[PDB]
Amino acid sequence: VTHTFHQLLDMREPVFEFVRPPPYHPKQKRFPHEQPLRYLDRYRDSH
Amino acid sequence: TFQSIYSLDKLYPESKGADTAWKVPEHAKYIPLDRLSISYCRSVNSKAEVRFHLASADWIEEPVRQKIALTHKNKINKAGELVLTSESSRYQFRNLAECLQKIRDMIAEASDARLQRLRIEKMNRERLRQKR
Amino acid sequence: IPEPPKHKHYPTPSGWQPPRDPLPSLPYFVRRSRMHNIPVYKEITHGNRQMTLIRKVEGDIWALQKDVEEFLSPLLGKTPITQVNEVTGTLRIKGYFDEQLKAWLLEKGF
Amino acid sequence: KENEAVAPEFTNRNPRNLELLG
Amino acid sequence: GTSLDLLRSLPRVSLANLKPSPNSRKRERRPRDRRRGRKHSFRHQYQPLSLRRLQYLIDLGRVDPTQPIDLTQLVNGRGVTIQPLKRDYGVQLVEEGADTFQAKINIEVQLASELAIAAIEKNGGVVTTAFYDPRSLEILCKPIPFFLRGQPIPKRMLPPESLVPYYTDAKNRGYLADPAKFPEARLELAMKFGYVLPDITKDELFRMLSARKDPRQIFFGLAPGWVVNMADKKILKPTDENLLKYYSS
Repeated sequence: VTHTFHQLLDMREPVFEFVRPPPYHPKQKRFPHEQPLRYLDRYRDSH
Repeated sequence: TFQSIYSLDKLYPESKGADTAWKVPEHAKYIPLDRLSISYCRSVNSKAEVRFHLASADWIEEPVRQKIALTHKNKINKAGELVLTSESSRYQFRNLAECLQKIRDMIAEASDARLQRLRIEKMNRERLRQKR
Repeated sequence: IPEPPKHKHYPTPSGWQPPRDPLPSLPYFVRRSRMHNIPVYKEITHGNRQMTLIRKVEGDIWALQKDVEEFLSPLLGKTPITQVNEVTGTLRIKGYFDEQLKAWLLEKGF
Repeated sequence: KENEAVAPEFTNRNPRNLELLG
Repeated sequence: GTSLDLLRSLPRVSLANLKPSPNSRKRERRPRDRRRGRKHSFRHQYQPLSLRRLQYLIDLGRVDPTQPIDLTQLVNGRGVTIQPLKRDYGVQLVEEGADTFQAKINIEVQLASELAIAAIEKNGGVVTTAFYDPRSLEILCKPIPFFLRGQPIPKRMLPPESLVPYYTDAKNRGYLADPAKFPEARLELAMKFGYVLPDITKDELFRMLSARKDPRQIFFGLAPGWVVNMADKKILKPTDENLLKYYSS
C-alpha cells in the first residue's frame, strides 16, 4: 500500500484513527465565596 | 547590632556562625530538568505539559526505559516522547510540581492468546482461500 | 498617594496600564480615578437589578451614550436599558458589563 | 498533487469493519 | 463646554435663589388637620494579604521595592485596615493571586503559607515570620502616640506555648526556628518545586535582605529599651547599667 500511494498515486500515505473528544476541564469560580478548604479539597485534585 | 539573651547566636550555640542560616547545602540526588521540555497552556488553571523523548533519554537506564514504555505506551506520542500534563490547580508551579512528581514515580516503579488467534484467523483465511 | 512609577514594559504584569497615549479626540473625555483606575463600578439595587455606573465622564455625555448603546447592543443582543442622570453626569446600565466596557474603553485610548 | 488531498477522518462503511477489527 | 456658556450669561445668584435638590426631602405628617387627626478571642484574628493584592502595591510603587516589606510600611501605605478595638492578633496571606504575582523581595509576615513561601523564594524573595504582641503591634502601628505619652521602647514579647511550635518550626520559617536547618530547609523547598535554588548570598543586597532583628527587639532600627528624642528628632539610648539589668530581667 505504501508503494501504491507513493510510486504511482504520488501522494503521502493516508493514516487515520478514532478522534478523541477534547479534554474536559472543570470551571472553578474566580472568587470562592464561603468556600472552605475541606469542601474545595474534595473538588480539587489534592485530597 | 543589638544582641540579647534571645539572640540567634546565644539561642542556638551550635549555630553561632553568621551564615548558619544563609548557607546552601551541597548537591544531592532526581530528574534532570534541563532534559525536560515544559510548555504552559492557560486553559484560571495554567495547563502545563512536560514531554521528553523516553528512548533517546540517557539519564534513565535502558531497562527502566523499556518498562516505562510498555507500561505507559498510551502516554507516548508517535514521535516516541512521553507526554504528561496537569491542569488541576490554579497555580502554574503546582502543575509543574505535579508533572515532575509523576515522572519521579514512573522511574522508581519501573526500576500469548492474541498472537495465537492472529495465527488462527490467518490460517483460517488460507483454508478459506480455496476456490482454485 | 504617590503617582505610579514608570515601567519599562506595559501592560504591568498584574495588568495595570496607564491611559493610552495619544488620548482620543472624542467629544467626551473619561478621566481616571485618583488611583489612576477606570471609573467603572458594578452596582446592584433591590437585590435583583445588576448595574454598572460610569461617573467621571467629561464632555458630551450623549455622544458617549450613543457609542455605548451601539457597542453593547450586539454583545447584549438588544439595545441596552439605561437611564441618564445628566445633572450628576452619570450613566446607569442594567446588567453587569464592566469587563467588556473596560476592555472597550482601553480600545478608545482612555 | 491532487492525490494528496485527503479528508481529516476516514469514512469506512463496511458493516463488519468494527466487528472484524473487534 | 457649552454649560460654561450658560453660566456666564446667567446673572448673579442670590441667597434667596437657593432651592433644595429635587426629591431631597420627603413629606412629613403633622396633626394640624384631619389628615393626622383621629388615628474565638484566644484564636488569633488573622488578617490576610492576597498575592494579587501584594502585586499591585509593588506595581504602583505604594511600598518601596528596595526597602524590605514591613508590616508598618503596609500600615503607612494603608495596605490593610487594622482596628485595635477589633483586637486583630495575626497577619497572613491569601492563596489567590499566585500566578499573577511575579516578584522577588524580602518580607516578614506573622503567618506565611508553606506553598507561598517557596514561590516567592523561587522568585528570589526572603520570607520569615516574627511574633508581635497584640498590644505591642498596636503600639507598633502607631509609634507617635506612645512617644506623646512618654512610654519607652519595651522588649518584644514571645508567643504563648500554644503557638510556640509554629514559630519554632523550621518549615514555618519563624525567628524561633533553628538557623542550622535553614540551609537544608531552603534546598528542600527548591527541590519540592524543582527550581534551581538561587543563593541569597549571591544577591548584592544580601546583607540588607537577610538582616533580622533580635527576638527581644521590636524594631530593627531601634533596639529594645531605647528612647526617642521626638522634640529633637533624635534617638536617646539609656546609659544606666541597672536599666540593662531591667532589660535582662
